[PDB]
Amino acid sequence: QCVNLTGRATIQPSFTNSSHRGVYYPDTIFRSNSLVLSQGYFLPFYSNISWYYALTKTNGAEKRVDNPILDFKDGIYFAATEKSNIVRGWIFGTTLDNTSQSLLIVNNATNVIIKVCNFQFCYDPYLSGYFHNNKTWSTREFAVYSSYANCTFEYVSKPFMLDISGKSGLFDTLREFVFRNVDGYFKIYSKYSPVNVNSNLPSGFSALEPLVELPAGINITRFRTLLTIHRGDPMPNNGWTVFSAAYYVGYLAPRTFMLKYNENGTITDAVDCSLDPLSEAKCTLKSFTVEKGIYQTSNFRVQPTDSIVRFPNITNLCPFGEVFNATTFASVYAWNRKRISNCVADYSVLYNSTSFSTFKCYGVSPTKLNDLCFTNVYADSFVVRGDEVRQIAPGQTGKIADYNYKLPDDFTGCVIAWNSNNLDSKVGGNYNYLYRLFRKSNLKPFERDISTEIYQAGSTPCNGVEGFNCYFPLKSYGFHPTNGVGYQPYRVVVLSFELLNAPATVCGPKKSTNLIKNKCVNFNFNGLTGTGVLTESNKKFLPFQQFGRDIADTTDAVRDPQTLEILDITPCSFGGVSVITPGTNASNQVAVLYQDVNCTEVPVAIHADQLTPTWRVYSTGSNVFQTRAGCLIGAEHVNNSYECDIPIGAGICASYQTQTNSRSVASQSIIAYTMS
Amino acid sequence: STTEDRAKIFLDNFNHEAEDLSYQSSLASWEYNTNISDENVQKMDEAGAKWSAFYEEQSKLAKNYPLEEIQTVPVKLQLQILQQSGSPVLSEDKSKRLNSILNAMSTIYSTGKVCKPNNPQECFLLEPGLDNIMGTSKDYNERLWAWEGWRAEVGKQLRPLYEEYVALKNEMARGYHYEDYGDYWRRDYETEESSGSGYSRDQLMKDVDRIFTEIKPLYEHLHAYVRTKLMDTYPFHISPTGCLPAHLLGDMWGRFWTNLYPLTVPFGQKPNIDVTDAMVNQGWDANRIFKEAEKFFVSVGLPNMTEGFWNNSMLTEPGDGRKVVCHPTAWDLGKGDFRIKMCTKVTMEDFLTAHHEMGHIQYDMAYATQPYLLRNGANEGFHEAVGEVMSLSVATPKHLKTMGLLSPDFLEDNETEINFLLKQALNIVGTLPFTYMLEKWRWMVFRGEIPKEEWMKKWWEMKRDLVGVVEPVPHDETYCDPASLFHVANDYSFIRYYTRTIFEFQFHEALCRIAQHDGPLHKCDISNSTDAGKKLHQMLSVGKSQPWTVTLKDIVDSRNMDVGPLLRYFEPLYTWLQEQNRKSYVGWNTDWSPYSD
Ligand SMILES: *[C@@H]1O[C@H](CO)[C@@H](O[C@@H]2O[C@H](CO)[C@@H](O)[C@H](O)[C@H]2NC(C)=O)[C@H](O)[C@H]1NC(C)=O
Ligand SMILES: *[C@@H]1O[C@H](CO)[C@@H](O[C@@H]2O[C@H](CO)[C@@H](O)[C@H](O)[C@H]2NC(C)=O)[C@H](O)[C@H]1NC(C)=O
Ligand SMILES: *[C@@H]1O[C@H](CO)[C@@H](O)[C@H](O)[C@H]1NC(C)=O
Ligand SMILES: *[C@@H]1O[C@H](CO)[C@@H](O)[C@H](O)[C@H]1NC(C)=O
Ligand SMILES: *[C@@H]1O[C@H](CO)[C@@H](O)[C@H](O)[C@H]1NC(C)=O
Ligand SMILES: *[C@@H]1O[C@H](CO)[C@@H](O)[C@H](O)[C@H]1NC(C)=O
Ligand SMILES: *[C@@H]1O[C@H](CO)[C@@H](O)[C@H](O)[C@H]1NC(C)=O
Repeated sequence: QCVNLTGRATIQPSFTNSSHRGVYYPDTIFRSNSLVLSQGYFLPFYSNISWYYALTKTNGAEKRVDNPILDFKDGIYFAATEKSNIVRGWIFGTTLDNTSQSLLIVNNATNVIIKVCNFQFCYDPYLSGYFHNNKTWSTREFAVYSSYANCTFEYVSKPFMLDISGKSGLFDTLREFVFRNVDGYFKIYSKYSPVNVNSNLPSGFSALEPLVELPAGINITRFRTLLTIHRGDPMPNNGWTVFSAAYYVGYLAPRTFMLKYNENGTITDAVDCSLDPLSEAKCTLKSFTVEKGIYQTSNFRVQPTDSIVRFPNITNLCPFGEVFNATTFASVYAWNRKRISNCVADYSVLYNSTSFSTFKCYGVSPTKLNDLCFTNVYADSFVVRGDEVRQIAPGQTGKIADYNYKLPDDFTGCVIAWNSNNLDSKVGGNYNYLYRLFRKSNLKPFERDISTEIYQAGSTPCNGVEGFNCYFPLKSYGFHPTNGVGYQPYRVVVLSFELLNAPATVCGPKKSTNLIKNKCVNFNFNGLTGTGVLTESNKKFLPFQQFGRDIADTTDAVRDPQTLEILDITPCSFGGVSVITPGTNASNQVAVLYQDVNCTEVPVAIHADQLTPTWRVYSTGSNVFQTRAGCLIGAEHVNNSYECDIPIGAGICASYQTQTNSRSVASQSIIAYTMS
Repeated sequence: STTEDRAKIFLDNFNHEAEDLSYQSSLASWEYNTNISDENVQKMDEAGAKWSAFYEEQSKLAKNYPLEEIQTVPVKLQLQILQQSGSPVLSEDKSKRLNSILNAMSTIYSTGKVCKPNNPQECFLLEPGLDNIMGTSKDYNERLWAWEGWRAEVGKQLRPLYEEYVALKNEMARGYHYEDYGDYWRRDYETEESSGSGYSRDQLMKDVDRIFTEIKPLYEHLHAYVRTKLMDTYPFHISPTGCLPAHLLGDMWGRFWTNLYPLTVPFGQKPNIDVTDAMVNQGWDANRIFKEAEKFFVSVGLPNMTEGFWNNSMLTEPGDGRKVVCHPTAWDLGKGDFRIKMCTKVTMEDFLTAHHEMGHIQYDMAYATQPYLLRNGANEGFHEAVGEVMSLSVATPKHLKTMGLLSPDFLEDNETEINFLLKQALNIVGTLPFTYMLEKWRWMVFRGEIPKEEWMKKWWEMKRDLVGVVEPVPHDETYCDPASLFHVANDYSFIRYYTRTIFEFQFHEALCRIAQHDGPLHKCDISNSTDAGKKLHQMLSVGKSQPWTVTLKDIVDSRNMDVGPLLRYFEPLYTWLQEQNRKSYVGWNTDWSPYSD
């Protein structure tokens, strides 16, 4: 119903700099001010943000009233913000159809309501404002503006204050914001405040505070913009015309920031890790200050796009239900070995049970044993006392460790114990459980000893009797319901876990997400966390085993348990990096080493071809330097050198040299002059 | 390996089966000792004969283990417990006669009723029907009647039985490589030359005597004080410089001086220690008394009560007819459970017995990590001493005021502190020469230097020489005047209480020094004293495993016992007494007797 009449423009994007703008605060409530890496959907710094200028200096004035196709993927930075209440309101349908669900966004103060509903409409909606006596010029206009019905998601509240009247200067506005809708969390995090420039995206410090979370969570893969052309009087020609505006569209990528969280989530120096070698150096420093010297960065030049996990499709219920509610009443000499076989267990859910006494682990913490899952597992359920529960720890030796069930000095597992009062206690004495307090030597770990021999104490050939020097090792506990807590009947299950190259058998409960084809992702697989591009390359791999090694435990190869297909991990970026001369001082430019592989393979093998323009003018398409340790892009060769003395600059002479004396246009650089 | 490892693994085996079956042995002992029935008779039969049989055969097969070959001194001292407590040298007939003697003693002493000739049917038992008769009951002609009737009612059936019992116990100790029954009672205070400098039982007699020599003046001043305060209440029945009548003490057979305190407080017209009506109106029952005890014990830094200590171990009558022979009794059952019983009232002395056996339990859990044959007191004295130190520290009126027991308007002047020290002086020092003379009389009897025809004329002469008490009728020799007490009927060792009071003020000197609380040990409450409490906790935890002389050297930096803690506990009371008995004369005279006068 809307036709592309006069006024429309072509795509004509302005791929300008995103600057140091647009950082939101996850975890709005105050934290322990850790300056740790924050990984997820986040906005690239200084990326090619598409600025379109919808100005009205002339009649046309290159009016960006167009409705261009714009992809959402994993988030948007939107700074289409101005105090003059122009182009307010936007439509964010997933495909912009009747099938798609449109998540409107209100940036005006007259009605703060966010509803999805259906919102089926044509190519171009519109809004206008003619005249009103309260400096609002009737911003609400008689139009269609699509429709709302049977709304799946709704947010109604008081129309609180956002903006009013008009901007005093050209873009006297710093009210930028970022959206991405995921898992019942929606970010409308904004920075409503006026800051005036001439005409540019300002390089002010990205410190936009959290605003609200919404439980909508509907997936968005594409979106669209929305315009407001004034009917009454934008100009005295009384035509349909958007007032002077200059609006911004950027996208969020999987990447990492450095956030202080000092005072309720505030920050001092926001640093996007995949910006430049200085930024990744800062991310590796775990602080907000660059050092001065040779420096190795973390492997986050390109971040994992997705966190792929590939567990075997087991969906089995483990016998742990009859392990903690077990009728199997063993003893420490007759300790069980109940193999759980191939199953999926509710790991650390028994840890949530408040009726249990001691869940010490010694090697794999209760948190990391839900997602790292295990090739082999045994139960080891039997009965001990309280001092014996203290004894059953692997580093402790005694009559229940040395002369009974012994644990190895590493054990890579966990042990649980709890009280079996009124479960293993008989009023006349529950002697049915036993122990072996006598043995010829200490028991090796996981050595069963049912042998009820005469124990041959001294040199007495007993042969079935307990003489003066002959003693029966198989001796009972002697529980009572009145017995004390140190001698109380305790049921212990020594949940022995071990991970080998064998395929995983019992794993933690989670959904195995569908594998990606070719992208640098956070591979988990059978709990094997790490970073790299998933590839279908086939190598000499044994079919049964899954854990690869490659070189120095690079573990390139890992098996998909569903289709039994090898899936190699080739890291998206490699180590062996070195910031030759960082930028703590006025040497603003920066370059880090990449690989002994030549830098011509950086966009294609190290995969920097789809990065920010900073990685273009700094790392893919700029000056190339090479050393014995590898190659880097960002610094340039020179024939002048000196004795290499200071540890700055790897091997070929480079340090914090100055260049302002020759010319003050660019100040210092990273030209490899001399290790000062 | 050598035989030391064989002895170690044997003691490991013996300890574990000892806990395993002695737990239900002590449990059945507790079950009989809390409910009287007809099948608990067979419960005693099994919990006796069975445990005795396995303990005796495990010690009997230990005889081949050489003691001197053992290098490990806890294992060594385990062998001196186990091997020296070997097979009884009496025959089966003689030993079963001895056990029947013990049963006859307990039964006929626990059934004693002094009954008036006009109405012999209506009369009271000893506890709790006759303890009041020697107390608040004035007009002492019926006190004389009850005294003489009780002495006759024990004498006419227990004089020759005790006389023959002495010969059997002396024969039992003679085969145990000990000279007499007193020596087997004193074997608990035995050390080695490497650590405890030997400390034979000859050192025990000389130490007991040198303790008694300089507690005699304090007791003499106290006895003169009590004589002067029984002058006005009791006309002409007490000599000004003589002894005091035996039938006119606080309780039966002159054991405690507790109920003489209302009759002997100087200026108790002001509000004082007594809180019994406030115990009634505050709702503080026996159980709340015990929660007060565990607040005191978590304040001092000792472990609190266990869940078994909640649910089992009923103190008083449970309302279900469970008849109990209630006496203040703790129970180290072994393993993990510990129990308490007595007819728990709300009075002061029973409140201190509650803390006393509660400290017994704290002692028992503190060396609960020890072997079972080591799971006893560090001697016969420490085991009662720790609980009595707890009972004495909790009794201080400053402590009573701090945790809300005592009235807010109570005064901490010198005179009321002297009144409290006087109550403690009765409850302790009126028993010191009594227990000294009784245990020394036992030692003389078991040594046998006095024949049976002169036991009584000896008994009443150090009753006038060591404890300074005269009696109305010496009962010739046909009665059994020293045999009507509880610990002598059931034949408990009675140096336990004497050395309890000896080590009591030594441990209280430690718990006033390391705890650093002010006041010359009078208001020196040990609550909220973690460092001194934990130092006491290692002093408990070493237990019997290291000899108690070394334990004393650890706690008070003195390897031997001494009287001087009595001086630092009682010196304002003592100095008060010299300014109190200045009218009378300190000491006693054996010449004046109610039968002689
Ligand atoms: C096993 O016994 C426990 C109680 O001992 C049962 O109780 C809980 O059940 C919930 C599920 O409704 C579990 O999440 C808890 O872990 C269980 N335990 C506790 C301590 O809360 C449980 O239902 C029993 N299971 C079976 C299969 O009989
Ligand atoms: C009295 O003591 C006995 C111990 O001998 C307790 O044990 C029960 O005694 C009754 C006698 O009427 C027997 O019928 C039961 O079989 C005994 N129970 C056992 C052996 O487990 C008895 O509980 C005590 N009385 C009360 C009221 O508790
Ligand atoms: C219980 O489980 C939750 C996961 O839902 C976990 O966050 C929590 O830490 C567990 N409880 C304890 C005490 O660890
Ligand atoms: C003993 O003290 C511990 C520590 O305060 C407490 O957890 C326990 O419940 C207490 N036991 C009692 C009061 O029986
Ligand atoms: C101890 O617990 C048992 C069962 O839990 C109960 O029957 C008994 O009354 C308890 N004893 C107490 C609370 O003294
Ligand atoms: C000290 O002990 C008393 C008991 O007498 C108790 O009430 C109090 O809470 C303890 N602590 C302090 C700080 O007074
Ligand atoms: C002891 O108490 C009395 C009051 O009964 C007092 O006069 C006297 O001074 C006190 N003694 C000392 C040493 O203060």
